[PDB]
Amino acid sequence: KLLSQPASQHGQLAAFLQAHDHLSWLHELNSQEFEKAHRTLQTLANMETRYFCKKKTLLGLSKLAALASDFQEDVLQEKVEEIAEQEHFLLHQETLPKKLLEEKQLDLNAMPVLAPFQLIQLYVCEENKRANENDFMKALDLLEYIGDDSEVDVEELKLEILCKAIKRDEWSATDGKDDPIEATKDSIFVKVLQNLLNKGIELKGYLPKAETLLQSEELNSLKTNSYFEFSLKANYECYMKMQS
Amino acid sequence: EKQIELIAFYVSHLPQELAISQYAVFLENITDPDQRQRCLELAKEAGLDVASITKTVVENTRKKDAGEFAHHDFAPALDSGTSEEDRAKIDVIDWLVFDPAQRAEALKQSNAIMRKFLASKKHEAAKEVFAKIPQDSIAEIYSQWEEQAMDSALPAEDDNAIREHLCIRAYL
Amino acid sequence: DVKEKIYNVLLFVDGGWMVDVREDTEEDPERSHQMVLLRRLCLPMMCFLLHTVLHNTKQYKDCLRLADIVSSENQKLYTVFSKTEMRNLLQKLRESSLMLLDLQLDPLGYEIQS
Amino acid sequence: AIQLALDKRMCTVPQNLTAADVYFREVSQMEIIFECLVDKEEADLESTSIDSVEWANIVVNVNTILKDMLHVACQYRQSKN
Repeated sequence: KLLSQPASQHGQLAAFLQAHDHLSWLHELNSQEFEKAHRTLQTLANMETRYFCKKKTLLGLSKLAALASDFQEDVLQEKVEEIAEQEHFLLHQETLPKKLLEEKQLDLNAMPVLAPFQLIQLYVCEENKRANENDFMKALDLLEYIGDDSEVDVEELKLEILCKAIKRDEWSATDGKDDPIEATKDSIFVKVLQNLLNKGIELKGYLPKAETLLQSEELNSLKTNSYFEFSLKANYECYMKMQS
Repeated sequence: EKQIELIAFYVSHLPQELAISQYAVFLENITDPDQRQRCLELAKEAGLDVASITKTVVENTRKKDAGEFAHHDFAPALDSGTSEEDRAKIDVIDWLVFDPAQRAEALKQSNAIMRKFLASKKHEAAKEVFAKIPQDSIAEIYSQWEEQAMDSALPAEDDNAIREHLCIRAYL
Repeated sequence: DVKEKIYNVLLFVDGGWMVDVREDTEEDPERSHQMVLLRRLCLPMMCFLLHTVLHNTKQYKDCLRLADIVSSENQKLYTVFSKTEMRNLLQKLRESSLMLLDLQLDPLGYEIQS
Repeated sequence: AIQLALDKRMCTVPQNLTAADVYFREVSQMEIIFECLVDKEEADLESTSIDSVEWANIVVNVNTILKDMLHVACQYRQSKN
């Protein structure tokens, strides 16, 4: 009944509802103020940082009010791009391991938004049954949302990720009997390499040099297979040079 | 004076394009299914390609008038309701139903006129022509692409017709 | 079952209604024009129908989730709305939010945000 | 083929390097593998029955590789003369 007021005092109703922003947006929409409504919903989606369902709703409503506004095509496309970036962020959250979510009894709406590093570690944990390249490439793409504030060193994080990816591979342990080059193709990490090449990443520059490789401890914990570390070196150098 | 058994020999003597044109125009005047089936049997006996005959019958049935649609960015300025020509277009489809290889083309035509009914807001007619369509057609089309001994990319019109068909099936 | 069928129509496999999965290498302007026309016509109407279904079945939370379903760029339902169409849609959403909001609950989530 | 070839010449194939790699480092011993091919061909086909196609496939593969060697040697000589 508060919002049931007539237009004679809709203006003062909006002035009062300035403190009830989660409710005043409906009145703004009903009052044919699309620009103010989009400002409202943009601010609401901005403040939303948790609860998958609430965040997705606020983003969608923000873009809907954006288009409802008579703004010029430039601003329309600008805010469309920003919101698009937002669900591009969200896609990682929808791509979580469903079996892990269910057995842990958590739902995306039922649990707030996590840090990019937290999502990365959830993807990369050995408790994650998914042994596929898609996890790894999604985790790598998540680096783009990690900014200059340095929540975690991107270099060491990438080193950890690539070491974990190599760990899924299989080796003729304690002296091998296979080609490092051809034998690792069926392994996931090489597939990661072709995906990087297809996206445009140069393996010579983005894959650490053998110095730092043997500096990496995860990489130095399986060297008990001579063939393991040998094949590390052979394949990295080979594809690095194919990149150069 | 209508001697079906004698039309075919003389029409065979015409140049093939005009021969098929006037033969199809003739069959457009034949509406008893039994007699028209006998017509198609005599056409295949004498060499007339019943498939293209039914084609030209259907597209002449379509082209005797323009299309039908309604919108706000392409709003027509001439309102018009259901016509007997619409019923004729409804009925012309069985020509394509009759033949072994022609259900794919029949689906294409049925959808390409379905769009006119929906756009001009004749959804009752859309549904009735749908109910006219038999239920084994799509599986038969898949079978046909199987026996034609290549599983390459089915044509874009075929894929679009299948997609639109399932979508409108769910819609109805 | 009616709700089930409507949602399956909205979100059936390979994406979208009258959103086919094969481009015309033959490039027929007629089919394309009629095709876009049928989308931009039929989509708002069925949208309003399902909104009314959930409006009457009192599950206005689903009326509100229709906003995200439309926002889906996997099917790009936003583009096929003119100003008047989506304004009617947003006022329908206004109505649906209004009833739950009268129940002393913020329209942003199941709980209150203010 | 190369591991069998070093086998019948009684050459070292340790658990560090393969027969092929050992042969490749020992470039002075090109001519030994020539008879090694023939010997392993003879032994393996003695093993094979007559109806087996790979019985002949071994032959054609060995013939192809040896003719490739000879042809590339001659082509280098003539080209760089």
